[PDB]
Amino acid sequence: TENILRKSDEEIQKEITARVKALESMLIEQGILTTSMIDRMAEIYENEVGPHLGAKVVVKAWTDPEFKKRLLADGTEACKELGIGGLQGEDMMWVENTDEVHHVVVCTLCSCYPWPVLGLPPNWFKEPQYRSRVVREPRQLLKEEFGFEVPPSKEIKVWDSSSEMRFVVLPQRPAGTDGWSEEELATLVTRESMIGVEPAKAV
Amino acid sequence: MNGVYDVGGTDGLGPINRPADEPVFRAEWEKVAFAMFPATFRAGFMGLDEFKFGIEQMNPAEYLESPYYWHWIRTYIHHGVRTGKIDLEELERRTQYYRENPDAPLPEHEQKPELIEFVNQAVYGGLPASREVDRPPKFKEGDVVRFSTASPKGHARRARYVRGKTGTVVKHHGAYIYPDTAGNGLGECPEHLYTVRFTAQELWGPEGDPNSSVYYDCWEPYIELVDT
Repeated sequence: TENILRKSDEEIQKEITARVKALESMLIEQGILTTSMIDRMAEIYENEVGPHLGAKVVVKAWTDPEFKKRLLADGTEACKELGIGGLQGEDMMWVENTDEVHHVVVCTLCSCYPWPVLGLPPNWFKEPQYRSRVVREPRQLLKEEFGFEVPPSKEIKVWDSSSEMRFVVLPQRPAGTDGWSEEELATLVTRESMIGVEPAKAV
Repeated sequence: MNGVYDVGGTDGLGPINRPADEPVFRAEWEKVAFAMFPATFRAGFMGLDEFKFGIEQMNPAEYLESPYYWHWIRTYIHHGVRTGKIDLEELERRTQYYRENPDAPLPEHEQKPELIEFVNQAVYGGLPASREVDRPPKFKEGDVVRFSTASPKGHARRARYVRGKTGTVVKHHGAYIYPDTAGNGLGECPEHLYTVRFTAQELWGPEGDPNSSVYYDCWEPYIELVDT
Protein backbone atom coordinates (compact mmCIF):
# COMPACT_ATOMS: atom_id res chain seq x y z
CA THR A 1 0.00 0.00 0.00
CA GLU A 2 1.35 3.43 -0.93
CA ASN A 3 2.75 5.45 1.96
CA ILE A 4 4.27 8.70 0.68
CA LEU A 5 6.37 8.86 3.86
CA ARG A 6 8.21 5.60 3.27
CA LYS A 7 11.78 5.16 2.07
CA SER A 8 12.64 2.77 -0.74
CA ASP A 9 13.06 -0.90 0.10
CA GLU A 10 16.75 -0.62 -0.84
CA GLU A 11 17.40 2.19 1.65
CA ILE A 12 15.47 0.36 4.37
CA GLN A 13 17.48 -2.83 3.82
CA LYS A 14 20.78 -0.90 3.87
CA GLU A 15 20.01 0.72 7.22
CA ILE A 16 18.71 -2.49 8.83
CA THR A 17 21.81 -4.36 7.65
CA ALA A 18 24.11 -1.85 9.36
CA ARG A 19 22.13 -1.80 12.63
CA VAL A 20 21.97 -5.60 12.79
CA LYS A 21 25.70 -6.00 12.08
CA ALA A 22 26.50 -3.46 14.80
CA LEU A 23 24.33 -5.25 17.37
CA GLU A 24 25.84 -8.57 16.27
CA SER A 25 29.37 -7.25 16.86
CA MET A 26 28.45 -6.18 20.40
CA LEU A 27 26.83 -9.50 21.34
CA ILE A 28 29.87 -11.31 19.90
CA GLU A 29 32.18 -9.20 22.07
CA GLN A 30 30.00 -10.01 25.11
CA GLY A 31 30.67 -13.69 24.36
CA ILE A 32 26.96 -14.57 24.14
CA LEU A 33 26.61 -14.80 20.34
CA THR A 34 28.82 -16.51 17.76
CA THR A 35 28.67 -16.92 14.00
CA SER A 36 28.44 -20.70 14.46
CA MET A 37 25.38 -20.26 16.70
CA ILE A 38 23.73 -18.21 13.94
CA ASP A 39 24.59 -20.78 11.29
CA ARG A 40 23.12 -23.65 13.34
CA MET A 41 19.74 -21.94 13.83
CA ALA A 42 19.58 -21.19 10.11
CA GLU A 43 20.48 -24.75 9.12
CA ILE A 44 17.81 -26.21 11.43
CA TYR A 45 14.95 -24.08 10.13
CA GLU A 46 16.04 -24.15 6.50
CA ASN A 47 16.66 -27.89 6.24
CA GLU A 48 15.83 -29.97 9.35
CA VAL A 49 12.46 -28.64 10.60
CA GLY A 50 9.62 -27.89 8.20
CA PRO A 51 6.11 -28.85 7.12
CA HIS A 52 7.22 -32.29 5.91
CA LEU A 53 7.18 -33.28 9.59
CA GLY A 54 3.58 -32.16 10.05
CA ALA A 55 2.70 -33.98 6.82
CA LYS A 56 4.02 -37.24 8.30
CA VAL A 57 1.74 -36.78 11.32
CA VAL A 58 -1.28 -36.07 9.12
CA VAL A 59 -0.79 -39.11 6.89
CA LYS A 60 -0.32 -41.42 9.89
CA ALA A 61 -3.59 -40.07 11.32
CA TRP A 62 -5.34 -40.66 7.97
CA THR A 63 -4.06 -44.26 7.84
CA ASP A 64 -4.05 -45.35 11.52
CA PRO A 65 -7.29 -44.77 13.46
CA GLU A 66 -5.62 -45.62 16.76
CA PHE A 67 -2.88 -43.06 16.19
CA LYS A 68 -5.47 -40.47 15.16
CA LYS A 69 -7.25 -41.00 18.48
CA ARG A 70 -3.99 -40.44 20.38
CA LEU A 71 -3.20 -37.37 18.24
CA LEU A 72 -6.52 -35.70 19.07
CA ALA A 73 -6.28 -36.65 22.76
CA ASP A 74 -2.67 -35.46 23.31
CA GLY A 75 -1.00 -33.89 20.28
CA THR A 76 2.39 -33.38 21.94
CA GLU A 77 2.70 -36.98 23.10
CA ALA A 78 1.42 -38.36 19.80
CA CYS A 79 3.93 -36.34 17.77
CA LYS A 80 6.70 -37.48 20.12
CA GLU A 81 5.92 -41.05 18.97
CA LEU A 82 7.45 -40.01 15.63
CA GLY A 83 10.31 -38.06 17.21
CA ILE A 84 8.63 -34.73 16.42
CA GLY A 85 8.54 -32.00 19.04
CA GLY A 86 10.39 -29.18 20.70
CA LEU A 87 10.75 -25.42 20.47
CA GLN A 88 7.46 -23.55 19.95
CA GLY A 89 5.47 -26.80 19.87
CA GLU A 90 5.88 -27.92 23.48
CA ASP A 91 2.06 -27.94 23.81
CA MET A 92 0.16 -28.92 20.66
CA MET A 93 -3.56 -29.56 20.25
CA TRP A 94 -4.73 -30.88 16.89
CA VAL A 95 -8.25 -30.13 15.64
CA GLU A 96 -10.04 -32.28 13.05
CA ASN A 97 -11.76 -30.86 9.96
CA THR A 98 -15.02 -32.67 9.14
CA ASP A 99 -18.01 -32.32 6.82
CA GLU A 100 -19.63 -29.91 9.31
CA VAL A 101 -16.65 -28.12 10.91
CA HIS A 102 -13.74 -26.20 9.45
CA HIS A 103 -10.82 -24.94 11.56
CA VAL A 104 -8.50 -22.01 10.87
CA VAL A 105 -5.63 -20.86 13.11
CA VAL A 106 -4.31 -17.33 13.73
CA CYS A 107 -2.42 -15.34 16.36
CA THR A 108 -3.95 -11.85 16.34
CA LEU A 109 -1.60 -10.57 19.03
CA CYS A 110 1.63 -11.75 17.36
CA SER A 111 3.12 -14.56 15.30
CA CYS A 112 2.98 -17.83 17.29
CA TYR A 113 3.08 -20.91 15.04
CA PRO A 114 3.84 -24.62 15.74
CA TRP A 115 7.48 -24.69 14.66
CA PRO A 116 8.22 -28.42 15.29
CA VAL A 117 5.60 -29.50 12.75
CA LEU A 118 5.48 -26.58 10.31
CA GLY A 119 8.82 -24.82 10.53
CA LEU A 120 8.87 -21.04 10.70
CA PRO A 121 5.68 -19.25 9.60
CA PRO A 122 5.40 -17.65 6.17
CA ASN A 123 5.44 -13.88 6.31
CA TRP A 124 1.74 -13.39 5.47
CA PHE A 125 0.77 -15.33 8.61
CA LYS A 126 2.67 -12.91 10.86
CA GLU A 127 1.47 -9.78 9.10
CA PRO A 128 -1.39 -7.51 10.19
CA GLN A 129 -3.58 -8.10 7.11
CA TYR A 130 -4.35 -11.78 7.75
CA ARG A 131 -4.40 -11.40 11.54
CA SER A 132 -6.87 -8.51 11.64
CA ARG A 133 -9.44 -9.96 9.25
CA VAL A 134 -9.53 -13.72 9.81
CA VAL A 135 -11.26 -13.38 13.22
CA ARG A 136 -13.90 -11.02 11.77
CA GLU A 137 -14.68 -12.34 8.26
CA PRO A 138 -13.09 -15.80 8.00
CA ARG A 139 -15.52 -17.08 5.36
CA GLN A 140 -14.96 -14.06 3.11
CA LEU A 141 -11.18 -14.12 3.68
CA LEU A 142 -10.79 -17.81 2.78
CA LYS A 143 -12.73 -17.28 -0.46
CA GLU A 144 -11.12 -14.03 -1.58
CA GLU A 145 -7.51 -14.65 -0.56
CA PHE A 146 -7.16 -18.45 -0.81
CA GLY A 147 -9.88 -19.35 -3.34
CA PHE A 148 -11.40 -21.66 -0.71
CA GLU A 149 -15.20 -21.65 -0.59
CA VAL A 150 -16.62 -22.89 2.73
CA PRO A 151 -20.42 -23.23 2.32
CA PRO A 152 -22.27 -20.83 4.64
CA SER A 153 -24.03 -23.71 6.39
CA LYS A 154 -20.67 -25.13 7.55
CA GLU A 155 -19.30 -23.90 10.87
CA ILE A 156 -15.94 -22.14 10.82
CA LYS A 157 -13.99 -22.25 14.09
CA VAL A 158 -11.22 -19.65 14.26
CA TRP A 159 -8.58 -20.51 16.87
CA ASP A 160 -6.93 -17.28 18.03
CA SER A 161 -3.79 -18.67 19.65
CA SER A 162 -3.10 -16.22 22.49
CA SER A 163 -1.10 -18.61 24.71
CA GLU A 164 1.62 -21.25 24.39
CA MET A 165 -0.97 -23.84 23.30
CA ARG A 166 -0.33 -24.49 19.58
CA PHE A 167 -3.34 -25.44 17.47
CA VAL A 168 -2.73 -27.52 14.34
CA VAL A 169 -5.39 -28.41 11.78
CA LEU A 170 -5.81 -32.03 10.73
CA PRO A 171 -7.30 -31.59 7.23
CA GLN A 172 -9.77 -34.08 5.82
CA ARG A 173 -8.35 -36.71 3.50
CA PRO A 174 -9.12 -35.76 -0.12
CA ALA A 175 -11.49 -37.97 -2.06
CA GLY A 176 -10.07 -40.29 -4.69
CA THR A 177 -7.17 -41.46 -2.51
CA ASP A 178 -8.39 -44.87 -1.26
CA GLY A 179 -5.46 -47.19 -0.70
CA TRP A 180 -2.79 -44.63 -1.56
CA SER A 181 0.59 -45.10 0.07
CA GLU A 182 1.75 -42.84 2.88
CA GLU A 183 4.27 -41.19 0.52
CA GLU A 184 1.61 -40.46 -2.11
CA LEU A 185 -0.75 -39.06 0.53
CA ALA A 186 1.94 -36.78 1.95
CA THR A 187 2.16 -34.95 -1.39
CA LEU A 188 -1.36 -33.61 -0.72
CA VAL A 189 -0.56 -32.19 2.75
CA THR A 190 0.58 -28.56 2.78
CA ARG A 191 1.37 -26.09 5.53
CA GLU A 192 -1.68 -24.09 4.37
CA SER A 193 -3.89 -27.13 4.99
CA MET A 194 -2.50 -27.43 8.54
CA ILE A 195 -3.24 -23.74 9.16
CA GLY A 196 -6.76 -24.23 7.77
CA VAL A 197 -6.52 -21.54 5.06
CA GLU A 198 -6.79 -24.23 2.35
CA PRO A 199 -7.93 -27.85 2.27
CA ALA A 200 -5.49 -30.61 1.48
CA LYS A 201 -4.69 -30.82 -2.23
CA ALA A 202 -7.47 -32.22 -4.42
CA VAL A 203 -7.09 -35.06 -6.95
CA MET B 1 -1.50 -2.67 26.57
CA ASN B 2 -3.85 -1.26 23.93
CA GLY B 3 -1.31 -0.92 21.11
CA VAL B 4 -1.68 -1.21 17.34
CA TYR B 5 -0.28 -4.77 17.45
CA ASP B 6 -3.71 -5.75 18.86
CA VAL B 7 -5.13 -6.01 15.35
CA GLY B 8 -7.98 -8.52 15.74
CA GLY B 9 -11.02 -7.00 14.07
CA THR B 10 -9.19 -3.92 12.77
CA ASP B 11 -10.18 -2.87 9.24
CA GLY B 12 -8.29 -1.02 6.54
CA LEU B 13 -4.88 -2.68 6.85
CA GLY B 14 -5.03 -3.73 3.19
CA PRO B 15 -4.91 -6.91 1.13
CA ILE B 16 -2.82 -9.89 2.16
CA ASN B 17 0.60 -9.96 0.49
CA ARG B 18 1.35 -13.61 -0.28
CA PRO B 19 4.25 -13.78 -2.76
CA ALA B 20 3.94 -17.16 -4.50
CA ASP B 21 6.59 -19.08 -2.52
CA GLU B 22 9.27 -17.27 -0.50
CA PRO B 23 12.47 -18.30 1.25
CA VAL B 24 12.65 -18.91 4.99
CA PHE B 25 15.14 -16.05 5.30
CA ARG B 26 14.92 -13.17 2.82
CA ALA B 27 18.37 -11.75 3.64
CA GLU B 28 21.41 -12.66 5.71
CA TRP B 29 20.50 -10.08 8.37
CA GLU B 30 17.28 -12.02 9.05
CA LYS B 31 19.27 -15.13 9.98
CA VAL B 32 21.25 -13.05 12.48
CA ALA B 33 18.13 -11.49 13.97
CA PHE B 34 16.47 -14.90 14.29
CA ALA B 35 19.44 -16.54 16.03
CA MET B 36 19.88 -13.64 18.47
CA PHE B 37 16.72 -14.93 20.17
CA PRO B 38 18.30 -17.96 21.91
CA ALA B 39 21.53 -16.01 22.50
CA THR B 40 19.86 -13.09 24.31
CA PHE B 41 17.52 -15.47 26.14
CA ARG B 42 20.44 -17.51 27.51
CA ALA B 43 22.19 -14.29 28.54
CA GLY B 44 19.22 -13.06 30.58
CA PHE B 45 18.04 -10.24 28.31
CA MET B 46 14.41 -11.36 28.55
CA GLY B 47 11.99 -14.25 28.69
CA LEU B 48 9.41 -14.98 26.00
CA ASP B 49 6.70 -12.75 27.51
CA GLU B 50 9.13 -9.86 28.03
CA PHE B 51 10.28 -10.34 24.42
CA LYS B 52 6.74 -9.73 23.16
CA PHE B 53 6.25 -6.71 25.44
CA GLY B 54 9.36 -5.16 23.90
CA ILE B 55 7.88 -5.44 20.40
CA GLU B 56 4.63 -3.93 21.67
CA GLN B 57 6.47 -0.70 22.54
CA MET B 58 7.67 -0.01 18.99
CA ASN B 59 6.69 3.05 17.04
CA PRO B 60 3.30 1.96 15.64
CA ALA B 61 3.91 3.00 12.04
CA GLU B 62 7.26 1.22 12.14
CA TYR B 63 5.59 -1.92 13.50
CA LEU B 64 2.93 -1.96 10.78
CA GLU B 65 5.33 -1.72 7.83
CA SER B 66 8.80 -2.89 8.81
CA PRO B 67 10.19 -6.39 8.19
CA TYR B 68 9.14 -8.86 10.88
CA TYR B 69 12.67 -9.65 12.08
CA TRP B 70 13.27 -5.92 12.54
CA HIS B 71 10.72 -6.14 15.37
CA TRP B 72 13.02 -8.66 17.05
CA ILE B 73 16.02 -6.31 16.74
CA ARG B 74 14.01 -3.55 18.41
CA THR B 75 13.13 -5.80 21.36
CA TYR B 76 16.74 -6.97 21.83
CA ILE B 77 17.91 -3.35 22.04
CA HIS B 78 15.02 -2.48 24.37
CA HIS B 79 15.95 -5.24 26.83
CA GLY B 80 19.67 -4.73 26.33
CA VAL B 81 19.28 -1.15 27.53
CA ARG B 82 16.85 -2.15 30.30
CA THR B 83 19.29 -4.69 31.75
CA GLY B 84 22.30 -2.42 31.20
CA LYS B 85 23.82 -5.02 28.87
CA ILE B 86 23.80 -2.75 25.78
CA ASP B 87 25.35 0.72 25.75
CA LEU B 88 23.34 2.78 23.26
CA GLU B 89 26.18 5.19 22.54
CA GLU B 90 28.49 2.32 21.62
CA LEU B 91 25.71 0.76 19.53
CA GLU B 92 25.23 3.96 17.53
CA ARG B 93 28.99 4.29 16.96
CA ARG B 94 29.21 0.71 15.67
CA THR B 95 26.18 1.26 13.44
CA GLN B 96 27.87 4.20 11.72
CA TYR B 97 31.04 2.08 11.41
CA TYR B 98 29.15 -0.68 9.60
CA ARG B 99 27.26 1.91 7.54
CA GLU B 100 30.59 3.17 6.24
CA ASN B 101 32.38 -0.23 6.23
CA PRO B 102 29.68 -2.81 5.46
CA ASP B 103 32.23 -5.53 4.57
CA ALA B 104 34.39 -4.97 7.65
CA PRO B 105 34.80 -8.21 9.62
CA LEU B 106 33.03 -9.05 12.82
CA PRO B 107 35.14 -9.17 16.01
CA GLU B 108 37.42 -12.14 16.57
CA HIS B 109 35.72 -14.72 18.77
CA GLU B 110 35.83 -18.36 19.84
CA GLN B 111 33.14 -20.68 18.46
CA LYS B 112 32.17 -21.88 21.94
CA PRO B 113 30.55 -25.31 21.45
CA GLU B 114 28.32 -24.94 24.53
CA LEU B 115 26.40 -22.21 22.69
CA ILE B 116 25.66 -24.59 19.82
CA GLU B 117 24.77 -27.40 22.22
CA PHE B 118 22.34 -24.92 23.79
CA VAL B 119 20.73 -24.32 20.38
CA ASN B 120 20.27 -28.04 19.71
CA GLN B 121 18.83 -28.67 23.18
CA ALA B 122 16.43 -25.72 22.98
CA VAL B 123 15.22 -26.65 19.49
CA TYR B 124 14.56 -30.33 20.08
CA GLY B 125 13.85 -30.29 23.82
CA GLY B 126 11.75 -27.12 23.92
CA LEU B 127 11.13 -24.53 26.62
CA PRO B 128 7.84 -25.70 28.13
CA ALA B 129 5.70 -23.06 29.83
CA SER B 130 3.45 -25.56 31.63
CA ARG B 131 3.71 -25.47 35.43
CA GLU B 132 2.27 -27.38 38.36
CA VAL B 133 0.07 -25.56 40.86
CA ASP B 134 -1.66 -26.79 44.00
CA ARG B 135 -5.14 -25.39 43.40
CA PRO B 136 -7.51 -27.18 41.00
CA PRO B 137 -8.98 -25.27 38.05
CA LYS B 138 -11.82 -22.92 38.97
CA PHE B 139 -13.70 -23.56 35.70
CA LYS B 140 -14.66 -26.56 33.58
CA GLU B 141 -15.93 -27.40 30.11
CA GLY B 142 -19.38 -25.97 29.49
CA ASP B 143 -19.14 -23.11 31.98
CA VAL B 144 -20.35 -19.78 30.62
CA VAL B 145 -17.86 -17.05 31.50
CA ARG B 146 -17.25 -13.36 30.83
CA PHE B 147 -13.91 -11.84 29.85
CA SER B 148 -12.48 -9.02 31.99
CA THR B 149 -12.91 -5.39 30.94
CA ALA B 150 -9.52 -4.52 32.46
CA SER B 151 -7.19 -2.50 30.23
CA PRO B 152 -3.69 -2.75 31.71
CA LYS B 153 -0.94 -0.57 30.28
CA GLY B 154 1.66 -3.33 30.77
CA HIS B 155 1.92 -6.59 28.87
CA ALA B 156 -1.15 -8.83 28.69
CA ARG B 157 -2.89 -11.14 26.23
CA ARG B 158 -6.30 -9.41 26.43
CA ALA B 159 -7.24 -8.61 22.84
CA ARG B 160 -9.58 -5.61 22.73
CA TYR B 161 -12.09 -7.55 20.64
CA VAL B 162 -12.83 -10.07 23.44
CA ARG B 163 -12.88 -7.75 26.45
CA GLY B 164 -16.21 -7.85 28.28
CA LYS B 165 -17.54 -10.62 26.03
CA THR B 166 -19.36 -13.77 27.15
CA GLY B 167 -18.33 -17.24 26.03
CA THR B 168 -18.29 -20.96 26.90
CA VAL B 169 -15.28 -22.83 28.26
CA VAL B 170 -14.19 -25.51 25.79
CA LYS B 171 -11.03 -26.99 27.33
CA HIS B 172 -8.83 -26.72 30.42
CA HIS B 173 -5.15 -27.15 29.55
CA GLY B 174 -3.51 -26.98 32.97
CA ALA B 175 -1.51 -24.12 34.42
CA TYR B 176 1.02 -22.03 32.50
CA ILE B 177 3.24 -18.98 32.88
CA TYR B 178 0.99 -15.93 33.21
CA PRO B 179 1.82 -13.19 30.67
CA ASP B 180 0.46 -10.27 32.77
CA THR B 181 3.19 -10.90 35.34
CA ALA B 182 5.98 -12.49 33.30
CA GLY B 183 5.96 -9.87 30.56
CA ASN B 184 6.20 -7.07 33.12
CA GLY B 185 9.13 -8.48 35.08
CA LEU B 186 6.97 -9.86 37.89
CA GLY B 187 7.72 -13.57 37.47
CA GLU B 188 5.93 -16.61 36.13
CA CYS B 189 2.98 -16.56 38.60
CA PRO B 190 1.39 -19.55 36.82
CA GLU B 191 -2.38 -19.63 36.30
CA HIS B 192 -4.74 -22.22 34.86
CA LEU B 193 -5.33 -21.88 31.10
CA TYR B 194 -8.59 -22.39 29.20
CA THR B 195 -9.87 -22.14 25.66
CA VAL B 196 -13.15 -20.19 25.52
CA ARG B 197 -15.53 -20.04 22.55
CA PHE B 198 -17.15 -16.75 21.55
CA THR B 199 -19.77 -16.63 18.81
CA ALA B 200 -19.23 -14.27 15.90
CA GLN B 201 -22.47 -12.48 16.81
CA GLU B 202 -21.24 -11.94 20.37
CA LEU B 203 -18.00 -10.42 19.05
CA TRP B 204 -19.18 -8.45 16.01
CA GLY B 205 -22.94 -7.91 16.38
CA PRO B 206 -25.24 -8.48 13.39
CA GLU B 207 -22.31 -8.29 10.95
CA GLY B 208 -21.37 -11.65 12.46
CA ASP B 209 -21.52 -14.95 10.65
CA PRO B 210 -24.29 -16.97 12.35
CA ASN B 211 -22.14 -20.10 11.76
CA SER B 212 -18.74 -19.02 13.06
CA SER B 213 -17.06 -18.77 16.45
CA VAL B 214 -13.68 -17.61 17.73
CA TYR B 215 -11.77 -19.78 20.21
CA TYR B 216 -9.54 -17.68 22.46
CA ASP B 217 -7.12 -18.69 25.19
CA CYS B 218 -7.90 -17.29 28.65
CA TRP B 219 -5.80 -17.56 31.77
CA GLU B 220 -7.91 -17.95 34.89
CA PRO B 221 -7.90 -14.28 36.08
CA TYR B 222 -9.25 -13.22 32.68
CA ILE B 223 -12.65 -14.85 33.18
CA GLU B 224 -15.40 -14.96 35.76
CA LEU B 225 -18.34 -17.30 35.93
CA VAL B 226 -21.73 -16.55 34.41
CA ASP B 227 -23.34 -20.01 34.49
CA THR B 228 -21.75 -23.25 35.65
